[PDB]
Amino acid sequence: STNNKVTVIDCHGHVLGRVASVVAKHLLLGQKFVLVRCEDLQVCGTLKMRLVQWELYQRKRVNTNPTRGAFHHRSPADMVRKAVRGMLPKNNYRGKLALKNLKCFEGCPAPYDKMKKSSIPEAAAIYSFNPTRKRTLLGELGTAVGWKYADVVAKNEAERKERAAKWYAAKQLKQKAVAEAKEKILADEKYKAKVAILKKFGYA
Amino acid sequence: LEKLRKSIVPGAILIIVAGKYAGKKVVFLKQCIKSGALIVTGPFKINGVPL
Amino acid sequence: QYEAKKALIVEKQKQVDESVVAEIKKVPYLKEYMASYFTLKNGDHPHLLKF
Amino acid sequence: KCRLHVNAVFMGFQRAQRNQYPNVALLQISGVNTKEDTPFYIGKRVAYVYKVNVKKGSNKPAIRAIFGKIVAPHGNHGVVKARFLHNLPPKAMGQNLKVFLYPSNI
Amino acid sequence: VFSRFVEVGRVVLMKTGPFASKLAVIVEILDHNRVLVDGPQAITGVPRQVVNLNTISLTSFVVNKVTRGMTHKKLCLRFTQDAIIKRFNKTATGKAIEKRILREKMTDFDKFQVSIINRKINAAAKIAVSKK
RNA sequence: AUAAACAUACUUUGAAUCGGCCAAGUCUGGUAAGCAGGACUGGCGAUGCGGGAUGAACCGAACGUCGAGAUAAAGUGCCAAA
RNA sequence: UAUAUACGUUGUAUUUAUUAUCUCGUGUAUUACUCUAUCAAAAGGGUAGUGAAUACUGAGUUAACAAAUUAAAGCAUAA
Repeated sequence: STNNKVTVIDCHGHVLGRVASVVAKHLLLGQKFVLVRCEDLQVCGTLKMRLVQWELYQRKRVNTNPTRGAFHHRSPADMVRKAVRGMLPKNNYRGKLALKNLKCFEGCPAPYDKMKKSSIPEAAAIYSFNPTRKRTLLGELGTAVGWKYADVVAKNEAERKERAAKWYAAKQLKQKAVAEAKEKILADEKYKAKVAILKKFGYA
Repeated sequence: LEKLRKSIVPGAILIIVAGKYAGKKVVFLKQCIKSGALIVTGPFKINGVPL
Repeated sequence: QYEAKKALIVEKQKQVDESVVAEIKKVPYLKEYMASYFTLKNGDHPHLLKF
Repeated sequence: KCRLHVNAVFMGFQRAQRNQYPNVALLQISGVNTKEDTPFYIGKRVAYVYKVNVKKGSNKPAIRAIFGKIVAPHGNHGVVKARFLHNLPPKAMGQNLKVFLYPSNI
Repeated sequence: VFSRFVEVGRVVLMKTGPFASKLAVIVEILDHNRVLVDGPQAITGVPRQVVNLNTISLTSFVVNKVTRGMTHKKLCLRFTQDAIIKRFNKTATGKAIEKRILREKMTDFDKFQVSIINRKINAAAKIAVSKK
């Protein structure tokens, strides 16, 4: 067959490098990936430790022409893309095609906010981290190094939560009423023949 | 003459998973003793699969 | 042409089906089971399937 | 009409750090997560079905397939080894393969 | 405050191994990582053995008057007094385990009926909810 | 005790070579050196292959053209098979 | 995530969850379904109508062999 669907990974409560390792392997397996909220990913170490690591990264620059040198993107979605690209084959068509299937966005844009979200249990922070190990969000580190769109994402996320809060409230009312109407059908006298099969196999 | 599996007995309902009638369900009658193949009628009034 | 001549004998031999068709309708939901295609839905792994 | 196959991903050729042996292809079957669920698929049929845009004046088929068999597992994670009539093209890495339910043993 | 503790008398559910989804009772705590479980071998079938805590799950039942190193003779007596088997079968985990046993013995024909029936019932229940 | 008949003993004629370098449960001169010079053995030179990212000498192992398997050094988050 | 209480709801993510095809039968109900109109709107929006699918919920016909994505050529007019 063909995989025309997109696997949407909610990067909230995940580790940057463990998410990247799993995605970079599956990108090579033909899957299409979108990593929403690539700014909520967590990295080990306090902000002071992370900023020192950034300064070492920012030092790498071609002496004779900095425009040829390493480009140090500050956007967290570009922080993740740098991590994933490092785990993919270099300078061959296989690794370029794999990276063409990956996207982060700093929030949840228009098509991906109503899609089914997935989680990577290997990359969950609650599993691979000592709770007292201090972590940093990619967004918080991004702002400290010059990411200008930190509060734009916060505003867009605040609207998204309040829209989903009433969609979920409305959908819950429908599901509660449907569940009751299903209980009247299951207990209905005329549906005994069908229900008997359902109970025999543990579905009722 | 191919030795049949123990599960294939006359009257058992089979599922064809290859060939033209893949996915169809047929009724096993007996084995073709001159070829070793199964003679199945996926009753034509129901399946549309002939003998 | 051959299908035209072979049709009258192919149809006739379906007198075998008269017993099995009647016995299929006796079991509830068996008639619908036999006509429908067999499919692997989502979550059915062949190594875990018992038929 | 119906689904009678399982998507297996052409992971790559049986290889080492720096060598590669295209006689055996490594497939990752969907739903098989351990080597202990592999014994069912040993000996099954596998087809790499691909589409070719033929010309109108050509009699070559639009749909072609390469058939093979699953022969052995590869590691403790449900990856299997497959041998095909002709070695799979390495431009098909990451593409999906059909694992059939025959030769049946049920 | 926490509701479930690793203690002597706490009924635990084995999650992995040859005795997965079988009930067990903690009888002695070796250290923070290992406990001795002797879910009565004459009742549940789990022998007295040392298990890492990563391979069990605590339940809400604690057998009364279970002491450290309680013998299998007496443990069986107290296990049936609190009716742990009866009570466990009424919990969400108890029904989840029973369902899995029911499903694993369903053939193709049985799964065919359920899908047909469940689709009609669910669709019928959706029709019965008005849109005003 | 063990091994040894395509064993053993050779005879004649002749080639090339006698700038060597490396390792170390070794040594001397030197503060020391990827320094100079030695004792025993294994190497590189003359040698590719698997591994140590890269490397004359390290580790595994020495090579007719191939197929299928068990392996060696060493590995099993991704690049990279596990 | 040391998550108010209670429960641990166990134990297979994507690809990959429709009972073969067509016809016959009457209304209701439902929909992140389609289209039209309108109010709105960088909405899985509201209102009215229409069709489609499904449930109440049927019955009948047919199947046997077969078959079931772009190529090749031009320059009249217009910006």
